[PDB]
Amino acid sequence: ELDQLRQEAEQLKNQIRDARKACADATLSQITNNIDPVGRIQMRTRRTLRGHLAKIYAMHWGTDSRLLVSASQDGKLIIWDSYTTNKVHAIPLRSSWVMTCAYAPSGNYVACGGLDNICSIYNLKNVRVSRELAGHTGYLSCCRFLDDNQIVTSSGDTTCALWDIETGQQTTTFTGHTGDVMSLSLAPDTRLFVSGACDASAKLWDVREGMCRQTFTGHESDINAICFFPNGNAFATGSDDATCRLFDLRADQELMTYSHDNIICGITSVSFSKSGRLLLAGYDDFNCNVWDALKADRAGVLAGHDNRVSCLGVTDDGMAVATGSWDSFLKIWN
Amino acid sequence: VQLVESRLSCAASGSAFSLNVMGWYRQTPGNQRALVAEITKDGSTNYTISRDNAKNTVHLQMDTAVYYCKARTGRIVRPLDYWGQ
Amino acid sequence: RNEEKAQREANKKIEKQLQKDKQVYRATHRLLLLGAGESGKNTIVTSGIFETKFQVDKVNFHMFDVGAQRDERRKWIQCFNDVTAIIFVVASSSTNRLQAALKLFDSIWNNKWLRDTSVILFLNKQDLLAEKIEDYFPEFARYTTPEDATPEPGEDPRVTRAKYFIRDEFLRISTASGDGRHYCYPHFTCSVDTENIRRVFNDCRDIIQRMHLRQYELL
Amino acid sequence: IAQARKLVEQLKMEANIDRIKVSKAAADLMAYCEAHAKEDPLLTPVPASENPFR
Amino acid sequence: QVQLQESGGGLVQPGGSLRLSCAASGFTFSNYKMNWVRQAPGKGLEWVSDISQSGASISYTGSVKGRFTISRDNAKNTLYLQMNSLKPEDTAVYYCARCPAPFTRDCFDVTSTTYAYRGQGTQVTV
Amino acid sequence: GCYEQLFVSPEVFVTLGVISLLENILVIVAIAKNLHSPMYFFICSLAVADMLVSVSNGSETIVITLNIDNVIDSVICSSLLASICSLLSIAVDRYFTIFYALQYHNIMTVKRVGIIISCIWAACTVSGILFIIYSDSSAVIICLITMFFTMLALMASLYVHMFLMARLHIKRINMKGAITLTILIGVFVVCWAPFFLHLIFYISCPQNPYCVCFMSHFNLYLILIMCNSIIDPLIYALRSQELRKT
Repeated sequence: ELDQLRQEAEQLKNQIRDARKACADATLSQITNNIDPVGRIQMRTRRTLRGHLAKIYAMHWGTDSRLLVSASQDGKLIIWDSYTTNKVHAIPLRSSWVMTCAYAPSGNYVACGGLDNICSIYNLKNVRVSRELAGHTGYLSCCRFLDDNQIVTSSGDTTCALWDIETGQQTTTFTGHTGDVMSLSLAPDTRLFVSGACDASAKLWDVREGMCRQTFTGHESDINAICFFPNGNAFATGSDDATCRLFDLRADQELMTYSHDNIICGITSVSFSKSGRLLLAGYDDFNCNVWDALKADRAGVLAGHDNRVSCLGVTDDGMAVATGSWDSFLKIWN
Repeated sequence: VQLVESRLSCAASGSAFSLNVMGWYRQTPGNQRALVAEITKDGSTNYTISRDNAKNTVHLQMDTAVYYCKARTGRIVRPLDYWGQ
Repeated sequence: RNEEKAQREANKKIEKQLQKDKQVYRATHRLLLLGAGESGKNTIVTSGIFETKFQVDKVNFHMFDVGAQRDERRKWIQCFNDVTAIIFVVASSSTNRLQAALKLFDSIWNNKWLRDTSVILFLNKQDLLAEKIEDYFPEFARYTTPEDATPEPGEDPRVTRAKYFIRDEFLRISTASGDGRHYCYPHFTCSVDTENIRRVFNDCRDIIQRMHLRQYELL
Repeated sequence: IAQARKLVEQLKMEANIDRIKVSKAAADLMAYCEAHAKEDPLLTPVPASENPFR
Repeated sequence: QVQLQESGGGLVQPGGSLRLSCAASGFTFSNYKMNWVRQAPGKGLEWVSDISQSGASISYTGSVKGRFTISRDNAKNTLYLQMNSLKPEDTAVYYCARCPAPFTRDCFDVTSTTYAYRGQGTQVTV
Repeated sequence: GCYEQLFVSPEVFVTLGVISLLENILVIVAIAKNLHSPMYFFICSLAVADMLVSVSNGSETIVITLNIDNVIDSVICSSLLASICSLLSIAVDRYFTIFYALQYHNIMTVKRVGIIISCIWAACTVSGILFIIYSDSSAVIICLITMFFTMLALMASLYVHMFLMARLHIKRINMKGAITLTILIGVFVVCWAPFFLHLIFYISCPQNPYCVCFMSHFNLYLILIMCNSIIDPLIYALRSQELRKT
């Protein structure tokens, strides 16, 4: 029974691999031979936010490229104004351990979460707790907003849940990973979202139907972070194999792998630019690298952080790049 | 601040503001180990020594005709004493 | 204009609040309790991670117990990077829990992010099965007591050699590597002993003394 | 167990998806990137009077 | 993805020998550490042996040292686990696992929550 | 007396002071840019003291190149007392941090740091003013010399106790600590002892032809003091990686 059923899975995987390898006449890095190089890109540090006692773990930009929210490991959620480097808000947290945050698109709500496996939604317009969502039996890793009545969260029990805020119930649950989900990034249509797990795998999920469609496995270690190409037909994944990769949706294969001989450190976060030509990857060697998105050649290096880079963000307008390390110093690059 | 010399007189010629104690230390076996004649700004005398105002001058009306001239600054932050011939 | 002044006032108030909370944060020492085997000896005088706060000699102490979490721990263990002490409780009864505990300690001892954090080792569950280890380990028939001060509370048979052999294996894993800036603190504790709040106190004090001596380039 | 039974179902579901050649997808991505070459304030330098951060 | 196929083992009597070949595909076999894991029926998984990145810091548990030997060959990227002088208490299922990350000594390859870096393994009965 | 003197040109007594002053200003700015800890704050005081010595001799080496000179004497005496007291304060802070390792963050806040710094500086200034205003010799000089010697003994004792504790910690788990203790104590002694020894000879053995040879090079004994003003910012401030580039 079990022995014969594994044969069906093996045959299906063989057929899938044969189909994938059949339609690979052009593998890029051969088509891309007439484009001019990016050149030299150097960014100077403009601002250095210093208001956190412990290591920052995440950050998320607002909808107007100005307001920012930063979550520390000392039970602090600081809402900042980037241009004038002032702290508009500083919310304490019941659970000092925080591993994710999100700024609501409508600009009235905030989301926080950590090892306490509970998602705290805070109002902003005195500051109180709008709601507490007690769901998964694991630990949250990344929470993203859809509207003021829904939220999508990823936990450590191989689960991704869609929540309705008013009733506080799991409207839909997503399973299919054999390891904890590290991070998710919504597509710019609020219809699909990709999620990477700790088994060298990424999957694409549909919010409405609730059924998984496609999986991608090309890495060799955990997929720490995953970001979506602005077009919506590709996404980038960062792993612990000292590599980053680009994956296509319609092609359903692996397009390009960015790696270097000297780099032997992991990748923490990856954020795309508005144009789609640069991929900014934070490394564990305390420095960030800007990679060409079509030539697979190193474009730039940003240094200045003493400890490892924990989180990275790029605004909608594409004006500033925000890096947050474990030295509790946010840095803005332009 | 070398002290020139010539019933004896000595005029303090040097970049000095106000010398505290100026007197004579004449003796045979090196130095005097005992002030034979000295004066001060306050006027106290230890043994006729002439000193008008400060004026960085010494006149004594009063062995051989060989003596020593003394000068010391009471400013505690820079203790330093000079000598003569 | 006038709208900028209100922002300045709000920033000043929030800065004052953060200044007030800085002293409170820096005046407390956090601990990470961890281990398999009788981790229910919590003395106080569903959810994800439990917290316990207590004061010994008017010094605050925080303790975190990892509750409803998955078996795999390679991801959330990195959170406890600046914790003053990691309490590791290892059962000393004998499948083959001792080997798995030793391997887990080895893994947490040669990690990049936990290379600076110090480990306080508890060996609870005093042996009575091994009174009347064995052939599970090979290096037991040619090991003698390492001239250590036997406690001698009234009796001390070969159980002393057994305990010191377990400690010797732990140390041979410990002291044979490690770049620096951390040490292992062995201890012999019973189930309760109503004194375990003092060993942690002394070990934290020693850790801070060593760190400050290393900072002044004296050691 | 029945855990392996569910895995085969998803393999069958995802083994019947129409796919396009890699050249077309690469060409579409290249065209989109080139159509926004001089349109983003990172690769193209920003004059000091336009970047709000100064 | 990463594939680890175990070939070897079967019905044997005490004092027999069985080589367990661990064919590894889908990564670079010359950096990650390798380990063997045993599972008795109705019991938790247990650790057996270990080989370093280069292949010089061999390690065994007490019950297997002096009877079992492991070696790594990069050219054919396979593990061996040469077994000798078997005892009737070794009947179990064997898995061949690797550590999650390269160029590091940290390893957490014993969990029973469907760890994705170990194969189906083979049954060894004695 | 042994000759007259050995006076060097004022060309040496200018550049060293300005260099020390600019170094102290630079390190004060570097500390104040961020570093809200008591220890670094204490170094701040020391920094000021060092640069004051430059001014304390600056005007002293300027007016000689020509109560119009008592104010500068008060300035330099206050500078010396402040520098020695700052060295004692930083040593005491290190000792308290090492030995009372748990209550240090509960008994020493920023308010007490400010109170202690203000009291120490006010006491140093008033003590220097009193010393230079209504004393000529053998009245307050004894107090100053005894104060310096007692402070040196206290600093050395604290450092040796810290070294002994370090050796005891090493015994429970050698040369670098001995080297650091040796360099600190030796540099302090070499930089400061000759001036106070000359002060003692200035009162005890005025003529005493053995002592006369000692006073023939007073300016020389002063230049070592200048060295201290350029050694303290390099030994303490330039040994913590956080302060190096902030």
